[PDB]
Amino acid sequence: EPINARVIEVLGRTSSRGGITQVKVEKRQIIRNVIGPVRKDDILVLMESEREARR
Amino acid sequence: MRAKWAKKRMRKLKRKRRHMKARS
Amino acid sequence: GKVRTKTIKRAARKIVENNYESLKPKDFQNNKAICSKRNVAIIPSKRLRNKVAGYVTTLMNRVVKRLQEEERERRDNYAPKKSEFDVSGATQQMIDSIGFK
Amino acid sequence: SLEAYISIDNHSFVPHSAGRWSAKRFRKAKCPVVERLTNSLMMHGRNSGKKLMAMKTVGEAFELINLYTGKNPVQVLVDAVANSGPREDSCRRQSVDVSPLRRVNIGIYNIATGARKAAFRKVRPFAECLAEEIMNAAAGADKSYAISQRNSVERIAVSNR
Amino acid sequence: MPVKRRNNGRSKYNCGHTNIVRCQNCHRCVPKDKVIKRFTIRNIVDNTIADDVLNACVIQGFAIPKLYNKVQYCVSCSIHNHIVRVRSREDRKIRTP
RNA sequence: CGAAGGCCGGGGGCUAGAAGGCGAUCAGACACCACCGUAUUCCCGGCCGUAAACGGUGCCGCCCCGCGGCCGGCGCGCGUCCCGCCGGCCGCCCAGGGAAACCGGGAGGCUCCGGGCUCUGGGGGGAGUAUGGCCGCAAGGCUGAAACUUGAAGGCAUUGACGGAGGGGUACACCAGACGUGGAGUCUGCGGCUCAAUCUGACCAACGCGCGCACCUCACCAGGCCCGCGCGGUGGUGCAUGGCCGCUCCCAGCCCGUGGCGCGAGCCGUGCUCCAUUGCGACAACGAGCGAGACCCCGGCCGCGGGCCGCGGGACGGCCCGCAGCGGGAGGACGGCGGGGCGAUAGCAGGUCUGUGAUGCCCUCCGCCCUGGGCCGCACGCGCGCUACACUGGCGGGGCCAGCCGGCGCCCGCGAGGACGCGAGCCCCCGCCGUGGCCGGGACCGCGGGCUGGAACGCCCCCGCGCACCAGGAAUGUCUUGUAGGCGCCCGCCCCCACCGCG
Ligand SMILES: [K+]
Ligand SMILES: [K+]
Ligand SMILES: [K+]
Ligand SMILES: [K+]
Ligand SMILES: [K+]
Ligand SMILES: [K+]
Ligand SMILES: [K+]
Ligand SMILES: [K+]
Ligand SMILES: [K+]
Ligand SMILES: [K+]
Ligand SMILES: [K+]
Ligand SMILES: [K+]
Ligand SMILES: [K+]
Ligand SMILES: [K+]
Ligand SMILES: [K+]
Ligand SMILES: [K+]
Ligand SMILES: [K+]
Ligand SMILES: [K+]
Ligand SMILES: [K+]
Ligand SMILES: [K+]
Ligand SMILES: [K+]
Ligand SMILES: [K+]
Ligand SMILES: [K+]
Ligand SMILES: [K+]
Ligand SMILES: [K+]
Ligand SMILES: [K+]
Ligand SMILES: [K+]
Ligand SMILES: [K+]
Ligand SMILES: [K+]
Ligand SMILES: [K+]
Ligand SMILES: [K+]
Ligand SMILES: [K+]
Ligand SMILES: [K+]
Ligand SMILES: [K+]
Ligand SMILES: [K+]
Ligand SMILES: [K+]
Ligand SMILES: [K+]
Ligand SMILES: [K+]
Ligand SMILES: [K+]
Ligand SMILES: [K+]
Ligand SMILES: [K+]
Ligand SMILES: [K+]
Ligand SMILES: [K+]
Ligand SMILES: [K+]
Ligand SMILES: [K+]
Ligand SMILES: [K+]
Ligand SMILES: [K+]
Ligand SMILES: [K+]
Ligand SMILES: [K+]
Ligand SMILES: [K+]
Ligand SMILES: [K+]
Ligand SMILES: [K+]
Ligand SMILES: [K+]
Ligand SMILES: [K+]
Ligand SMILES: [K+]
Ligand SMILES: [K+]
Ligand SMILES: [K+]
Ligand SMILES: [K+]
Ligand SMILES: [K+]
Ligand SMILES: [K+]
Ligand SMILES: [K+]
Ligand SMILES: [K+]
Ligand SMILES: [K+]
Ligand SMILES: [K+]
Ligand SMILES: [K+]
Ligand SMILES: [K+]
Ligand SMILES: [K+]
Ligand SMILES: [Mg+2]
Ligand SMILES: [Mg+2]
Ligand SMILES: [Mg+2]
Ligand SMILES: [Mg+2]
Ligand SMILES: [Mg+2]
Ligand SMILES: [Mg+2]
Ligand SMILES: [Mg+2]
Ligand SMILES: [Mg+2]
Ligand SMILES: [Mg+2]
Ligand SMILES: [Mg+2]
Ligand SMILES: [Mg+2]
Ligand SMILES: [Mg+2]
Ligand SMILES: [Mg+2]
Ligand SMILES: [Mg+2]
Repeated sequence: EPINARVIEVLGRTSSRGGITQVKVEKRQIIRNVIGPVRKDDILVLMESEREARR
Repeated sequence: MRAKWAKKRMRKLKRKRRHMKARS
Repeated sequence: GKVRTKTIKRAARKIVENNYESLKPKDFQNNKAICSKRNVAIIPSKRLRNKVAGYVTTLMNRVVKRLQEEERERRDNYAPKKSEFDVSGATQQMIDSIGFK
Repeated sequence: SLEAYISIDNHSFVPHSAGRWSAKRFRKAKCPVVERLTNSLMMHGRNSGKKLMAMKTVGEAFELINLYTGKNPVQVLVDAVANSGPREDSCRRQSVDVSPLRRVNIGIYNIATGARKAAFRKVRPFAECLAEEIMNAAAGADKSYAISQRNSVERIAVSNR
Repeated sequence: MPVKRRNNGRSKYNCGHTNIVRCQNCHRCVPKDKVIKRFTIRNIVDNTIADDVLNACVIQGFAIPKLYNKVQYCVSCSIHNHIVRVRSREDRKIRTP
């Protein structure tokens, strides 16, 4: 049972080599890391809402 | 050598000399 | 990623200071204005001229937001009709210890 | 694989367009999808370029799907593109989730790759390999190469949460 | 090796000997007036859940308790973990926090 | 009297823990890290007498610009404060001092040298050793030489280089990928081996590099003319030199006049941004210059002129929003123009004397020429490449399109090529083969027919013969738009001849 979240904004490049990006998605403010090229108002498939990104 | 261990070495040497001179 | 060198800027400042009346803040008129040899300007190339005019047009729309040196002087000399000087515990002790009080 | 990254209405009478689709970051999101598949198809190395031939290759794989499923080929293509593409990846490897444009990219890539590997050194033609690949990805069948690749990626993502 | 600091690297004024403390990272012995000292006040629950604990609390007027910890580290551990930095010769005289 | 460790005799015994044991790591680990643990750590009575026992600064006394903080006692003032005094502990600091770092409550009042007292030193080693003495249960401690050896050791400070140091930037260096190379055969260069000679240079920045070796080239071998049939000299030395090139480095860096600081080596000048020491703004510095940029060549779009070439216009972070400049939109041929040329100060015992009538000093009279041979010889290891391993393919017939600029007509000949005269491949379409080292792949070899040239050993064509190779270990390279890759075409060296380089 995967859920649909929606990127609310982009926070920055996380890893030591660029790669993933920290994003705020959405009634929540969950913060997560993404590998691909994300714009604003992109819909992501979340396998769980339990884990939150560090920092 | 670090001077502390040189001092340790010299003390062992002097004690060996005293022991050898103890005989006779 | 287009930073103007000091050569553009130093010429653009003398051009704006000398020819304030001629330069509108719109670019084609200034492109012509960085061309005349009567407002004497020896620009030895047209790309150079365009870059200088691009900085001149920008200098124009920054002074709106010489005419601002005549008024600054003409406001440093105004004496109003007042004089701006028309309780104490220790200075009282000092006016008694000086004069009448 | 979202509606905002699979372009339906921009197609032409053949996929050839001469478009500068990769001059900006997100421009290819408006690239037609059959042309994206065509661009992925000519990716063996001895076949670089040779787009005129790949357009035929895809063109004769749409008269096989219409004769097996009996439905619109472009629709089954959209279904295959949507079904494939990992939703979760692993990058001290911790789990992350995948963006839409990358899901579409990896999907189209793995369909092309599955056909490519299944046709080498075989009597079976590469076009009728593409038919198998497309009709089997869109369903969800484990025989699809893109679905097995997706499942592997998602398993490694789960083991690294 | 000339003298680097007027305080000789410690705060010892008009006494012969002072107490021993253990570094909280590596557990070496340090004199008390040399050890790097910081005081921290924080909440027992992280701020990222500080409102969900609160909304799921039965007691009316509850207030999240805090933690009071005095951390003390040696010179090596302080430099390694960036509690203090190596400074320029002019900057070393600055005592501002 | 005297930290800790240590010793003698009693007591006690939680923790940690020399020694010892054990698990890892590692080439080894008897160490660092993990675990278990004896003396010890604690009490009592003694012994020992040492520590970076430090402020590396002996004790008593006098004078000494100032601004603050804290501790103890006391006094005056207002209405806790406030101003003093004595004693203590600290910070900053004018003068003065000093080799400087720095001191400044002295390390001041000192070559303008003298208040009193005690201790210690006299280049570096040998050596705090030998010997004797005193003390100690012991471990030690205190006192303490000489022969001999050596040209420096050492202090404080400057610039650079480096750091498994911190901080800030950055590039196809990595990320996401593509295409490979390394495995097969084969072209070419290198090392070794052989040889009468297989001429020689170079080991990121040597190894398709020193512009195509039958003769010539030619420096090398076997012979032979001249002055079989001084003058020269590609001799040496690029570690004796010029010039040109490469590299540090296409990095953003370098540096002058006047003032200022220091005894001096030296220093100053020399945060926010940009591709950038590009700029804003600040400053004991003020003012200039070089490198950067500007500049030159090419190519996209539009006008006037000529008959496509040759003269100009055009783009500027200019417009509109959001916060010197970073973002997002728009129009336009092109959006922050794009690909090249040039290329600072300072240097490296890279390269080159074998490109010259550049050239010093050494040595040869090894000059010039002719015939033949070698540079290409081959158990073997390496670098750059070429062609493949097939069906996204091979073959047969047809169709049709370039740019760097550029001859082809008519007969013979399967072809290759000859005698005689004058001004593109990929791809597309239609078939064939059918997963079989097969019709994939074309090395090796056997007859022939030609071209070049004084001369094949050079190259081309025809029939036949049909190697290895099934996508390649450990490793390893290049690349972001008309780009990678695929496909061919042309020029250079050139009698002939590209698997090469420039395009
Ligand atoms: K010592
Ligand atoms: K010592
Ligand atoms: K010792
Ligand atoms: K020293
Ligand atoms: K010292
Ligand atoms: K200290
Ligand atoms: K104290
Ligand atoms: K104390
Ligand atoms: K502290
Ligand atoms: K330490
Ligand atoms: K004692
Ligand atoms: K003791
Ligand atoms: K003991
Ligand atoms: K015990
Ligand atoms: K005890
Ligand atoms: K011990
Ligand atoms: K041990
Ligand atoms: K050891
Ligand atoms: K060790
Ligand atoms: K233990
Ligand atoms: K013991
Ligand atoms: K004990
Ligand atoms: K102890
Ligand atoms: K104890
Ligand atoms: K003792
Ligand atoms: K000492
Ligand atoms: K000390
Ligand atoms: K004394
Ligand atoms: K007080
Ligand atoms: K007081
Ligand atoms: K006191
Ligand atoms: K007091
Ligand atoms: K007091
Ligand atoms: K007081
Ligand atoms: K006093
Ligand atoms: K005092
Ligand atoms: K005082
Ligand atoms: K004092
Ligand atoms: K004394
Ligand atoms: K003394
Ligand atoms: K002494
Ligand atoms: K002494
Ligand atoms: K003796
Ligand atoms: K004794
Ligand atoms: K005894
Ligand atoms: K004993
Ligand atoms: K004894
Ligand atoms: K003894
Ligand atoms: K003795
Ligand atoms: K020294
Ligand atoms: K010394
Ligand atoms: K020394
Ligand atoms: K010393
Ligand atoms: K100095
Ligand atoms: K010095
Ligand atoms: K080369
Ligand atoms: K001055
Ligand atoms: K001077
Ligand atoms: K200065
Ligand atoms: K300065
Ligand atoms: K300077
Ligand atoms: K400076
Ligand atoms: K400055
Ligand atoms: K003309
Ligand atoms: K002309
Ligand atoms: K302009
Ligand atoms: K030369
Ligand atoms: Mg005693
Ligand atoms: Mg224990
Ligand atoms: Mg234990
Ligand atoms: Mg002593
Ligand atoms: Mg001492
Ligand atoms: Mg002492
Ligand atoms: Mg105090
Ligand atoms: Mg104090
Ligand atoms: Mg003080
Ligand atoms: Mg003396
Ligand atoms: Mg003795
Ligand atoms: Mg004795
Ligand atoms: Mg000095
Ligand atoms: Mg020859």
